[PDB]
Amino acid sequence: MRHRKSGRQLNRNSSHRQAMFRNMAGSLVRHEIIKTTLPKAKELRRVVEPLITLAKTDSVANRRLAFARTRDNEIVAKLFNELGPRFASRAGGYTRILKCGFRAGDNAPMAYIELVDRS
Amino acid sequence: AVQQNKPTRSKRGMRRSHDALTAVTSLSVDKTSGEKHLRHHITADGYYRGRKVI
Amino acid sequence: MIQEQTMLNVADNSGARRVMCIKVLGGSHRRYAGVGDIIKITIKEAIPRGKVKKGDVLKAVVVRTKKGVRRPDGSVIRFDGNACVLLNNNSEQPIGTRIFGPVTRELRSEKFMKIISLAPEVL
RNA sequence: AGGACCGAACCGACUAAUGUUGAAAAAUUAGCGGAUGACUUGUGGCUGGGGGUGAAAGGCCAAUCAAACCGGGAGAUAGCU
RNA sequence: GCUCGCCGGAAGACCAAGGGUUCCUGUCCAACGUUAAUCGGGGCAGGGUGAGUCGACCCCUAAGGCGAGGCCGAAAGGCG
RNA sequence: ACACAGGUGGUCAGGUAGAGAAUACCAAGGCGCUUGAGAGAACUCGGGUGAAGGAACUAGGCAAAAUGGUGCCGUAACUUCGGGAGAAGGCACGCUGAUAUGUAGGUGAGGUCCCUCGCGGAUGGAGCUGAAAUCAGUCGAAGAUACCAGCUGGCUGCAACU
RNA sequence: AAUUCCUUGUCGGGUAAGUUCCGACCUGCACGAAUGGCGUAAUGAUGGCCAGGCUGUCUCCACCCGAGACUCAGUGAAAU
RNA sequence: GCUCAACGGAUAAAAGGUACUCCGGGGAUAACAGGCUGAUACCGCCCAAGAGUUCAUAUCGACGGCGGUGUUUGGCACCUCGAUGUCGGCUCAUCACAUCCUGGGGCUGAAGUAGGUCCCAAGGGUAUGGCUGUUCGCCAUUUAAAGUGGUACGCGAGCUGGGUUUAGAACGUCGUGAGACAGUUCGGUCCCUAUCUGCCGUGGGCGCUGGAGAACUGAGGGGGGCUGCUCCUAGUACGAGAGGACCGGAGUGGACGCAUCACUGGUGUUCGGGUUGUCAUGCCAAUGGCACUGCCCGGUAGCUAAAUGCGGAAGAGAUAAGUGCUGAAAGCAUCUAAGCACGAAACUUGCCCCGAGAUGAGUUCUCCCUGACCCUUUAAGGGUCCUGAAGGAACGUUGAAGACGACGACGUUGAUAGGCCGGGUGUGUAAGCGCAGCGAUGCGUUGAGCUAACCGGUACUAAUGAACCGUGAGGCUUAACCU
Ligand SMILES: [Mg+2]
Ligand SMILES: [Mg+2]
Ligand SMILES: [Mg+2]
Ligand SMILES: [Mg+2]
Ligand SMILES: [Mg+2]
Ligand SMILES: [Mg+2]
Ligand SMILES: [Mg+2]
Ligand SMILES: [Mg+2]
Ligand SMILES: [Mg+2]
Ligand SMILES: [Mg+2]
Ligand SMILES: [Mg+2]
Ligand SMILES: [Mg+2]
Ligand SMILES: [Mg+2]
Ligand SMILES: [Mg+2]
Ligand SMILES: [Mg+2]
Ligand SMILES: [Mg+2]
Ligand SMILES: [Mg+2]
Ligand SMILES: [Mg+2]
Ligand SMILES: [Mg+2]
Ligand SMILES: [Mg+2]
Ligand SMILES: [Mg+2]
Ligand SMILES: [Mg+2]
Ligand SMILES: [Mg+2]
Ligand SMILES: [Mg+2]
Ligand SMILES: [Mg+2]
Ligand SMILES: [Mg+2]
Ligand SMILES: [Mg+2]
Ligand SMILES: [Mg+2]
Ligand SMILES: [Mg+2]
Ligand SMILES: [Mg+2]
Ligand SMILES: [Mg+2]
Ligand SMILES: [Mg+2]
Ligand SMILES: [Mg+2]
Ligand SMILES: [Mg+2]
Ligand SMILES: [Mg+2]
Ligand SMILES: [Mg+2]
Ligand SMILES: [Mg+2]
Ligand SMILES: [Mg+2]
Ligand SMILES: [Mg+2]
Ligand SMILES: [Mg+2]
Ligand SMILES: [Mg+2]
Ligand SMILES: [Mg+2]
Ligand SMILES: [Mg+2]
Ligand SMILES: [Mg+2]
Ligand SMILES: [Mg+2]
Ligand SMILES: [Mg+2]
Ligand SMILES: [Mg+2]
Ligand SMILES: [Mg+2]
Ligand SMILES: [Mg+2]
Ligand SMILES: [Mg+2]
Ligand SMILES: [Mg+2]
Ligand SMILES: [Mg+2]
Ligand SMILES: [Mg+2]
Ligand SMILES: [Mg+2]
Ligand SMILES: [Mg+2]
Ligand SMILES: [Mg+2]
Ligand SMILES: [Mg+2]
Ligand SMILES: [Mg+2]
Ligand SMILES: [Mg+2]
Ligand SMILES: [Mg+2]
Ligand SMILES: [Mg+2]
Ligand SMILES: [Mg+2]
Ligand SMILES: [Mg+2]
Ligand SMILES: [Mg+2]
Ligand SMILES: [Mg+2]
Ligand SMILES: [Mg+2]
Ligand SMILES: [Mg+2]
Ligand SMILES: [Mg+2]
Ligand SMILES: [Mg+2]
Ligand SMILES: [Mg+2]
Ligand SMILES: [Mg+2]
Ligand SMILES: [Mg+2]
Ligand SMILES: [Mg+2]
Ligand SMILES: [Mg+2]
Ligand SMILES: [Mg+2]
Ligand SMILES: [Mg+2]
Ligand SMILES: [Mg+2]
Ligand SMILES: [Mg+2]
Ligand SMILES: [Mg+2]
Ligand SMILES: [Mg+2]
Ligand SMILES: [Mg+2]
Ligand SMILES: [Mg+2]
Ligand SMILES: [Mg+2]
Ligand SMILES: [Mg+2]
Ligand SMILES: [Mg+2]
Ligand SMILES: [Mg+2]
Ligand SMILES: [Mg+2]
Ligand SMILES: [Mg+2]
Ligand SMILES: [Mg+2]
Ligand SMILES: [Mg+2]
Ligand SMILES: [Mg+2]
Ligand SMILES: [Mg+2]
Ligand SMILES: [Mg+2]
Ligand SMILES: [Mg+2]
Ligand SMILES: [Mg+2]
Ligand SMILES: [Mg+2]
Ligand SMILES: [Mg+2]
Ligand SMILES: [Mg+2]
Ligand SMILES: [Mg+2]
Ligand SMILES: [Mg+2]
Ligand SMILES: [Mg+2]
Ligand SMILES: [Mg+2]
Ligand SMILES: [Mg+2]
Ligand SMILES: [Mg+2]
Ligand SMILES: [Mg+2]
Ligand SMILES: [Mg+2]
Ligand SMILES: [Mg+2]
Ligand SMILES: [Mg+2]
Ligand SMILES: [Mg+2]
Ligand SMILES: [Mg+2]
Repeated sequence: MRHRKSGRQLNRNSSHRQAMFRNMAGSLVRHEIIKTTLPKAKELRRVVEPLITLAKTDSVANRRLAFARTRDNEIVAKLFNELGPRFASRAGGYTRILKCGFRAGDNAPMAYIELVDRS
Repeated sequence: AVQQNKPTRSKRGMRRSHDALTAVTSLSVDKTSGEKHLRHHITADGYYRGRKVI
Repeated sequence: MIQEQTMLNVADNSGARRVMCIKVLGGSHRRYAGVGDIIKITIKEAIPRGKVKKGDVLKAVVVRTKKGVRRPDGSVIRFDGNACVLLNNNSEQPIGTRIFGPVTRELRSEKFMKIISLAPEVL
């Protein structure tokens, strides 16, 4: 049984459940808000925000560690230049979920995931 | 896994009794744009508790 | 934790060096025997000449288990070979006269005070 | 040199699990046998229902076999439901 | 559009078989499509198949079919 | 009869390993297979791991696990002299440096000689390519590391075998 | 013995134990010489038996990752 | 003239095989299982020649007699042929008692020990292997015991198909043959989503007559009960010796169950590392992808058992067989007719669990509503307005609760999850730099770096102001204190 566990299976295997969250975390830091379903955006939370808590403290080795996390030369430079210092005071929580109803062809309960900073 | 009689409309309704879909109990209202959006959900406009997101 | 069909090494000088358990004794539907028990064994491979030949049927006692013994303090003692000491169906005390290897402390009692004198390391 | 050996194409189909109103009215996945020979294969032509063909199981001859398929005698006959 | 994945002696690139507009260009979503459907190999309409040298006929045959006369069967016909 | 995990003859053949059209990842090229989003029960299909024992399971080692390549030493009764035989069992294997700043070998340009002559014949060795072995030295728990890749032996019944 | 009913015939190895197996006896119900006798190197997706290696076959089943089965959305059968 | 002799006489004339088979029928008619007798089978009784040193009765019982059970072998052909799958294993049982163990008593040809044999007792428990297709059987080996039976010789809409059973093949034997033979080896497709009754779980509506939040009393029900051995008494009694207890006490183990994970371990494709082959991130380094997590080594929390804690009780009541006390019938003996006492794992309790849908619908301390009216339903009736509180449902964060429901915690007064800092724990000196060297590589910063759920913390993010449902003194009769 599932007692005291963690994680979510999300009806995909585990060569899929890192290769999807790479693209989702490669789009969220790019556009700062996206529209995706609610279990895929309640648990994209702790995949994107420790990637920013790591990027708070700039080094040389973290430019390889987050390169391992993301594999995008654009996103490592933007994550360490812009989105690093802009949240350099909070104790985490760089995300916010906003429910946006349902979806057309499948009744998929969507959500809007965002950073706190757009204004 | 084969039936032996044809049952009736009475038993069909007696099974179909518990299909009682209820609607939304009540909606809820904004405070800067004023529509009846769902409870804990954004508007079609893009409002949630004062903010205009997009 | 010795059940049926368990192939044991022989600790002592009594000619056998590979035996096979056939029963465990002392209670119905019994599955497991550790130290201090009296299993019943055949004898599968003796030396050229010894006190007991091939095909004898005689009792024994398990003295060294790979599952290990468990102390009061939770500490375990484990070995690296399932091995036993031969015995006698009418005396319950051994055939050979020299015991190789170490045996465990949890075997000493006045049914078995003769394998704690010969053993070079009462562990 | 081989009616030789281990082995992919190619041909065949030994065992077990799936499935037996399934993806298929006989297959799929992990294993198997032969694999320069009495082999395998594309094209065309030949044989014909008491007859054809058979490295022989009454096998196979248009998803049909101890006598095929279609039309006719025929609305065959039935002490049996 | 750009991240990820799968085949790469195939599920890549072509022809003889067989099918016969399924090909491209506009337009439509009622049935068809195992769902939604603006998309289509679907409905409608319009265009699209250029040979002295490449494939068929063509000169010549192999198995085998027909076969003037001819021989033999009741007619059908059977061989040649 | 289905926009069917079925079947159907020919032509072309890239890289890095590799004996090779096997195999593992790929480029040229193509597709994600026309329903989905969730929760993480019994049970079932397809699979990876397992303490002690190791066929006690059962009609039966059925299934599963294991072996598995190249080189060298070695190899029994029996026999139709071929076989048995890859009998059985063992030993070394990664990278680095030297022998040799890339050797034995393969290929082969200039240079020169006659010339029965042309698309020459020889001496000639530049340059390219490149095994295999021995000796030191080094990392891991493990050097055929992944994928492919024989379980072995002992007496019989039947049938020569393919 | 692939043929043997009385039968698990009788003895010996193999096993702690062996209605099957291998070796002898012959009292063969009812083998037997080209519907063939006995024998035999190699070979068989062949019948029967023991041994080493190996392990969820099992004593005794525990956990793990995936495609279903349970919930919500669209299409929507069949035996009786 | 016709042994038409099958003698009312079908022809002047006639034999077999089908497991390669096909059709119409048939429960008129076989096998499987029922139902009916109960001949055989089994188990209790009656007479009692004898056996047993004496002696029918401790234990056996001749020649004979009568029933029970339905249990084998059988008899009848009723249900069943427009089909109820058959033996044995595997998995789950439940009852019967003619009781294998264990519990209590009487007899003995019973000194003790161990037994013989009937009588009461069915709560509980009941072998792992070798061999054949096998229940059995034989054999090896334990235990207190390896019970006997029905349930379609339980159970194929639950599972093997080896046995007998289809098509092929052969040997013996039979027939000239086609082919047969409880004779034999060899290979031989076991289909199905549960409509209903049933059973284990989880739930919504309504009633419990004012409505809601909880805690409970328990008539009934349901799991539970086992046993070994060693030690004390005591080497006592008994016994010539040899042997060797009753009755009570103390300890430790197996089978079966209940939990939990701290210790020992198992898994731990979400956490570290090594490693091959290949392509890319321009490249060297550095990291990632794919080949069962590519192959492995380790491993947190959780889930788990082989890991360790607990249980089976003791007591009370009336009881079955049996021993009694007092004592007439029958002046005497008499457990019995009056009465009185004992008596075992069976019985009711005692241990524990779901337990007021117990309609015989409960008990029980609490918190909320103390407005106006008109209409014919003349009062338990319909409607307009301020009233909408107790409390629950719905929505969001979710959990050592979970199929979906349901149960539980939190909802800006607040830690309910995800985040974050400090720690822990797991792996094992990260990259980068300088030295050494031909280079693989080591050494220093360095037990450094990364870290899943894990224990104590932080309002940065997410849990919205409300709205929605539930109403306004509770019906009637009869009894009792009181103004
Ligand atoms: Mg949690
Ligand atoms: Mg019926
Ligand atoms: Mg074939
Ligand atoms: Mg076959
Ligand atoms: Mg295959
Ligand atoms: Mg071959
Ligand atoms: Mg060959
Ligand atoms: Mg015909
Ligand atoms: Mg056919
Ligand atoms: Mg005919
Ligand atoms: Mg006619
Ligand atoms: Mg007719
Ligand atoms: Mg007629
Ligand atoms: Mg690929
Ligand atoms: Mg290939
Ligand atoms: Mg068209
Ligand atoms: Mg078009
Ligand atoms: Mg449509
Ligand atoms: Mg549409
Ligand atoms: Mg088109
Ligand atoms: Mg079209
Ligand atoms: Mg032209
Ligand atoms: Mg031409
Ligand atoms: Mg011709
Ligand atoms: Mg002609
Ligand atoms: Mg003519
Ligand atoms: Mg398709
Ligand atoms: Mg599809
Ligand atoms: Mg799905
Ligand atoms: Mg699961
Ligand atoms: Mg495994
Ligand atoms: Mg294991
Ligand atoms: Mg291990
Ligand atoms: Mg066995
Ligand atoms: Mg196998
Ligand atoms: Mg395997
Ligand atoms: Mg053969
Ligand atoms: Mg034989
Ligand atoms: Mg015979
Ligand atoms: Mg016989
Ligand atoms: Mg024997
Ligand atoms: Mg013999
Ligand atoms: Mg013969
Ligand atoms: Mg002859
Ligand atoms: Mg062959
Ligand atoms: Mg055996
Ligand atoms: Mg599927
Ligand atoms: Mg479904
Ligand atoms: Mg549905
Ligand atoms: Mg007559
Ligand atoms: Mg007559
Ligand atoms: Mg007559
Ligand atoms: Mg006549
Ligand atoms: Mg036959
Ligand atoms: Mg035949
Ligand atoms: Mg019929
Ligand atoms: Mg009928
Ligand atoms: Mg009848
Ligand atoms: Mg019968
Ligand atoms: Mg009958
Ligand atoms: Mg009967
Ligand atoms: Mg009767
Ligand atoms: Mg009686
Ligand atoms: Mg007497
Ligand atoms: Mg008697
Ligand atoms: Mg009946
Ligand atoms: Mg019927
Ligand atoms: Mg029948
Ligand atoms: Mg009785
Ligand atoms: Mg007695
Ligand atoms: Mg009982
Ligand atoms: Mg019982
Ligand atoms: Mg009781
Ligand atoms: Mg067994
Ligand atoms: Mg056997
Ligand atoms: Mg038995
Ligand atoms: Mg019966
Ligand atoms: Mg019966
Ligand atoms: Mg029975
Ligand atoms: Mg039965
Ligand atoms: Mg059944
Ligand atoms: Mg059965
Ligand atoms: Mg069979
Ligand atoms: Mg249903
Ligand atoms: Mg149901
Ligand atoms: Mg309820
Ligand atoms: Mg009770
Ligand atoms: Mg633990
Ligand atoms: Mg802990
Ligand atoms: Mg692991
Ligand atoms: Mg790589
Ligand atoms: Mg590199
Ligand atoms: Mg890739
Ligand atoms: Mg992968
Ligand atoms: Mg560990
Ligand atoms: Mg753990
Ligand atoms: Mg009493
Ligand atoms: Mg008296
Ligand atoms: Mg008296
Ligand atoms: Mg008791
Ligand atoms: Mg009691
Ligand atoms: Mg707090
Ligand atoms: Mg937090
Ligand atoms: Mg921390
Ligand atoms: Mg550490
Ligand atoms: Mg690292
Ligand atoms: Mg370093
Ligand atoms: Mg140091
Ligand atoms: Mg560290
Ligand atoms: Mg906490």
